[PDB]
Amino acid sequence: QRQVIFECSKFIEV
Amino acid sequence: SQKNGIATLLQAEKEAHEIVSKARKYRQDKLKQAKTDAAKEIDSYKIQKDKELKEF
Repeated sequence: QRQVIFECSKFIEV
Repeated sequence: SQKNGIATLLQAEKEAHEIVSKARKYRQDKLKQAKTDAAKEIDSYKIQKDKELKEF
């Protein structure tokens, strides 16, 4: 659940 | 355009939320209006029946 937040804040920052 | 597109989708949703919220307040206002315009129509009928009771 930590990783699907780390890899979906990055998708919004891109 | 990844977080530029998600950013537009977020605004659009927020915009939808306020539009729905406004019509819910509109109705809310309309319920208060019914009461108001009804409160006046009672006391006009009150004053005519007081008048023709006093004529008697």
